Amino acid sequence: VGIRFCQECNNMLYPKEDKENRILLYACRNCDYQQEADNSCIYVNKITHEVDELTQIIADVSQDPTLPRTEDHPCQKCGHKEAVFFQSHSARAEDAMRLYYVCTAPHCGHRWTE
Amino acid sequence: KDILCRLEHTTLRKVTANTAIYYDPNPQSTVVAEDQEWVNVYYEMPRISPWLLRVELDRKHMTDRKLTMEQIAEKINAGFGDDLNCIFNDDNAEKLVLRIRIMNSDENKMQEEEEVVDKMDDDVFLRCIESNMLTDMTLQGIEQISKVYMHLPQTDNKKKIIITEDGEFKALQEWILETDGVSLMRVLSEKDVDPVRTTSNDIVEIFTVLGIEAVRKALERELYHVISFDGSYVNYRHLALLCDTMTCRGHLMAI
Amino acid sequence: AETPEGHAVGLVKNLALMAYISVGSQPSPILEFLEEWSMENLEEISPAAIADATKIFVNGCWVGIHKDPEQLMNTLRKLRRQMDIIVSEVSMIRDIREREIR
Amino acid sequence: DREVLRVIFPTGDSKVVLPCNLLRMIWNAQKIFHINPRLPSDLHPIKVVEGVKELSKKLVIVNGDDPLSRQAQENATLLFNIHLRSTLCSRRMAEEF
Amino acid sequence: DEEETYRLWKIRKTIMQLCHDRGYLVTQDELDQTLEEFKAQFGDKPSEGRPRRTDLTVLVAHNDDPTDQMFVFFPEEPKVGIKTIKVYCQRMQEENITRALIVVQQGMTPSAKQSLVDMAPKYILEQFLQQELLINITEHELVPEHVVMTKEEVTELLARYKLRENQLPRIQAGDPVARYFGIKRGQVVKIIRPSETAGRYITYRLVQ
Amino acid sequence: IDTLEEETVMLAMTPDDLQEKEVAYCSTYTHCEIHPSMILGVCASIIPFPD
Amino acid sequence: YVFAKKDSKYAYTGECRSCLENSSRPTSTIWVSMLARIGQRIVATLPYIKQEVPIIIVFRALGFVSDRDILEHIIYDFEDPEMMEMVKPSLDEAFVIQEQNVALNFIGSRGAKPGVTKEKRIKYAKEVLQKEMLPHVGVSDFCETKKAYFLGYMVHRLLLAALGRRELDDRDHYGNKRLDLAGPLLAFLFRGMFK
Amino acid sequence: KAELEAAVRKKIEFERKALHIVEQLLEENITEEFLMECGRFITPAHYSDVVDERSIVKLCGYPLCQKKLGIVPKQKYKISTKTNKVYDITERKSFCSNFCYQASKFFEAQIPKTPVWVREEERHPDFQLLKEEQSGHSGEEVQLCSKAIKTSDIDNPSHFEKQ
Amino acid sequence: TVINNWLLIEGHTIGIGDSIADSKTYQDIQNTIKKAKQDVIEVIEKAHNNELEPTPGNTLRQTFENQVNRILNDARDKTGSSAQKSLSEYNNFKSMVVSGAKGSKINISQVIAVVGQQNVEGKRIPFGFKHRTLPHFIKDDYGPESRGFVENSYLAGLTPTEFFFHAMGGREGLIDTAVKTAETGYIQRRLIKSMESVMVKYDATVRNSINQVVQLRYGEDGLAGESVEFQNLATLKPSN
Ligand SMILES: [Zn+2]
Ligand SMILES: [Zn+2]
Ligand SMILES: [Zn+2]
Repeated sequence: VGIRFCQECNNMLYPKEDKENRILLYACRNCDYQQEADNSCIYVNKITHEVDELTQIIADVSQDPTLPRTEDHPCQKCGHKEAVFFQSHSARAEDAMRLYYVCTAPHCGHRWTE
Repeated sequence: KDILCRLEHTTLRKVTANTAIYYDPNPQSTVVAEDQEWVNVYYEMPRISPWLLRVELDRKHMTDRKLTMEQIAEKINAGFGDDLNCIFNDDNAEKLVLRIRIMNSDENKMQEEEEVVDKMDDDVFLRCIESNMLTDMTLQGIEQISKVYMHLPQTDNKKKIIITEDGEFKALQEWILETDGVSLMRVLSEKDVDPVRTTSNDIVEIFTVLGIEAVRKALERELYHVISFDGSYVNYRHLALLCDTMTCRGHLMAI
Repeated sequence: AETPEGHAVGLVKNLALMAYISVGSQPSPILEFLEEWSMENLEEISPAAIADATKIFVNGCWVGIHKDPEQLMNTLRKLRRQMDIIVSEVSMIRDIREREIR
Repeated sequence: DREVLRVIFPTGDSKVVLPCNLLRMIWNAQKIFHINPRLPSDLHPIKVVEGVKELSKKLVIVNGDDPLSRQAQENATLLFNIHLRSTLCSRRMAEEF
Repeated sequence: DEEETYRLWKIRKTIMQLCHDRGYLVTQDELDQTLEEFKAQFGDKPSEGRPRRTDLTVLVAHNDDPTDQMFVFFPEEPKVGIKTIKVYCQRMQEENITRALIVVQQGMTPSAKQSLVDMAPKYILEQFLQQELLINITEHELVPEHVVMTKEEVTELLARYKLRENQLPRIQAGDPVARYFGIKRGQVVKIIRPSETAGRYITYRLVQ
Repeated sequence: IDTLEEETVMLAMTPDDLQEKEVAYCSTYTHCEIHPSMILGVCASIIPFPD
Repeated sequence: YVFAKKDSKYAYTGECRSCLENSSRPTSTIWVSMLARIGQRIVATLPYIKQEVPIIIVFRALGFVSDRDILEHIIYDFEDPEMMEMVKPSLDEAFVIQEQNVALNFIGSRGAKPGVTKEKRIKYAKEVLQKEMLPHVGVSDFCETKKAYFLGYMVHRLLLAALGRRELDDRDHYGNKRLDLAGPLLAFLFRGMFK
Repeated sequence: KAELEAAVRKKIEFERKALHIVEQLLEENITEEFLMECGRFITPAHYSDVVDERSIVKLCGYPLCQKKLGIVPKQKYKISTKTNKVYDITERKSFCSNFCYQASKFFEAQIPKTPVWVREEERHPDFQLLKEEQSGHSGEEVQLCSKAIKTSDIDNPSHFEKQ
Repeated sequence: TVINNWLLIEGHTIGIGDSIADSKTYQDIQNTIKKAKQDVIEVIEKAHNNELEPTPGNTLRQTFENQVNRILNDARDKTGSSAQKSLSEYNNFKSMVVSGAKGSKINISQVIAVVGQQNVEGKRIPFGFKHRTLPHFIKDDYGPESRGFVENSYLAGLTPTEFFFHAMGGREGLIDTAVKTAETGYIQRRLIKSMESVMVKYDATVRNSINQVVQLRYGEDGLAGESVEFQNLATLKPSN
């Protein structure tokens, strides 16, 4: 799923097969560097792609004046009464109209959907 | 809805939840822990490629289209044969998947310059196959009909107007489909599609399927619809004359 | 409201009454202030720090990164509201979600 | 003729476009001749039948004496004649008009 | 499988109606037989079965004179070429008949169809795909009634309207309903359609 | 304020109404309109009662 | 500005009309598109170059030979596995070229004047990347780690659009417009006449 | 005269091409030079008609081959692992052996592309192509020289030394 | 002429007070609008808590959009009707509309009741700033005020944002007008030059310039189009 980088030329490690032991290697094509993989996976296509948006939203948005605040949704982490809700607005999950909250107390920035 | 799913194009990409090209050399080992059991069901007694394209298909999307993986394997070896093995579980088990492996080229076809032509590695090859066979297997449908809307009509122009044995007109309400994309000749030749109705709003397709008089009548119907949409009224004389000028030469004449 | 009608409807427009089209300026005072206010250039940084810091563009050209963009926007506004270094017609947008200060 | 109409208009929309408002000429006549609708009429039903029969022969769109000309005539005035015979009925012209 | 029996049966039903329209003596019971009688008579099992493409091949005689007959040939081959159309012609040479009708599955190569027409005067042959016979188009809602005017009737027409054939509307000789009726250039189709202004209308079209 | 700095601001139309405590709509206003009729040009400032 | 090309061959296209401080030479638009549909490779439509150029070729022509040293300018958080697999298909179209000068040759081979000498084509591509690619970033002999950062920004922002993580740009928004009054118009008219 | 002789010339050309297809259909009585003088007439589409016609009759679409095509596979794609390519068997199904396919494809590749009306216009490049095609199919007759017999479903867009 | 002169005796005018409705109708329209507000508010709360289930076929966003447009168009039409039902007989707007002479009853609805929802390309006012329609609204506001619902009549006057959304949505009218006039002139000229030589000949056939039969009888019944008229058939409706 990720990119492995060589350790000599720092180019990208492409997967190849180890016949004599039949084990998946990652080998660089500018060196003879090889690395016995730990994944045994080469490529993953997520078509439905259930995504967490609680991970894209950065807590800095609690500094937005144009964002609606709330009181009847206290942060579970710190118990701060206020929050700052908004929607996804992302071409993938733009279909639903789910609200995410970002605790507005400084130093907390705890995101949560309900 | 059964005829609906028989008409609408269902490729493999619309069914797939996710894919994954594992490296799995000995299927009895089965790097994927979940498959391991039913895989030996095919390996109790049946070479193979180590690269394994594992497709997890969505379940609700195959309940809808009334698709079973049996038919997906059939579609696949219909295009590739047993050049490309497919394995599948039994459907009463959860998260039905499909394990595909490019079988091999058995012992012949020697002496060629394969390493010379810088052949793609087997993983890249299986991925190109996964795009070649994901874009379209066309498990169902007419490959020109993108979307299909089933619904009950309310305007009497699309209701089955019969004459009761009493002698009076009665409007029977019943389901009609509205596709998107025309394959008239293929559509109206299948079971439980009314061939004596089932028009189209494409007069070139009507001209090629049903002829010049049918395109005259349908062209008049479409003009009448476009014009009578906003409650307007044009006499039939004028529509008839326009549609007689447009089609009196044997073919469709734009003006 | 004010537009012609016919073939140029909506193509010819008119300013509102208090709308002012800015005349231009020089970014050099702002660039010096930014350097002096703990903004790291695009040479004295490691692209590992560029990740959770705030880009800082000035006239399109990406000029640096800053690790406290809240305090920086307060400072730049407080300066434009006195006409110290930043003239009054200088725009200072902060994309909070995009992490940029243009 | 009713069974013919059920073929021409299979949807059942009876509003057609024909070249003579017959329900208005019948009204012009009821007014021009001061027809008292409270009195026994003196119009013989056979006279209605025979009169519309000979009227339908003066409404000539395709002048005949020719099998295909006679067929084109019968088609050209097939709907107006159905109308004319169902409004200048003998039952209607004796209990309605 | 039962699906191919359905398609064979539907095509045979369309061909029975197509021969009935062209004026061939088709018995009424053979004109409307449901799938069950088709199975019982032919086999209901197309693959590995008696109801093969061949052995469902109809020879119907015209109504004016039973000398003028017509075959409808279902070739077993998916595609059809010059060799099989020539064996079909030399078969039509016996029992002295001249109309044939080849119901192909994938069609014919342009050279093969060109060789089909060069047998113009003695063996009028003509090709029909399966896909076109799975429905009778003359039973659609949009398709009016077409009758084929004998030569005496078209002569009487033109002498009554003082017309020349090049003054009539035109229908192409490869029109679907012109292919259905086996109409060739110079013939006149008579389209009867019901009109909402007059009640009925008879237009004529010249096959160009 | 210019047209893209105007997307980070939270305008009020009138002080007399918008920044008065009530059932809260927004309470983080950052700017205020001088007069909302300054949105009109020279030839539309002649029209009386254009609303 | 990242827009979505309706059809063509690009799913997304991110342009940047660049102009120097004092508009000595006119604006020079550079595009960075992502082909529709290995995978969706990224190409860079440079000025004074007739063909598209793989983006990693343009990053190697600037002197960032390696492959981590090209994604550090494009992907600022390496623990984003979803954005990296979008650049994987493009670190392959430029797999053959692993050095700066063969990349500069690859670029100069597409110019307006395809010279005969490898050295002359290299120098042509060198000055086209040094003066006509993103001039607002700088025109100098060391404005290359700033053009790399800015072109990595354009690529990263094209990826954010393709991942559906940022709205495509509105062409009618007025933050995206500038009005040329009698000052800019007449200064543009006076450059030519003093020239 | 101008278009009247045009009609009669290209109609005699039609029936001549018809019996050309018929000679092609023959199981033998086709010599290599017979094939030369017939391919003198045949156009691309016409040779495609040849191969389809004989493929229908379970006879190899190539003139020189007389092997019967007893069984034909139903699959549309044949993926090879010797080299890594998916091959489109949609014409190879028309032949009995691989070298026959390559021979025929090479033959119509070296067919005259100018239309038959202006083909016998110049017999100079025509017979040039005739001895050309004889040499080519002879090389095809001795040996195949490449096991790539089913076109190529190309899906490889990466560049090699296009620098 | 005789009507112009009787109108010298009688006179017709239009003024304020024709545009004003009694306090009963004002309360009716205010309550209709307030109900529509709180109904869109509860629909929005459904969407924000996921109790909204997409109607079969389109989306969840399009489900919400159709539901809201439905509520708001019902509000506008109910206000328009509840206003026109209060127009006195002494009112001159009623005089205008019931004889169909001038204006539509929707015009008078907007003058008296509510201007209603403004649409740009069929949808509510687009989110033209970043996630808001104007810099006066909070990000992600789907309420009716935010997306273009003008809830004032032209007698009460539009607030500054309603004024702008109305200008936005009424420029679409000005552009549609121009594009429609252009397309229409084109279609008219194409028709007119297509069928301009077709004419009934002296043997009743309709023929074109090449003297080719288009119709064997005009309108396939032979009658001129102005002398015909709508009539029922009377043997096409009853039972046996
Ligand atoms: Zn390496
Ligand atoms: Zn908190
Ligand atoms: Zn062979």
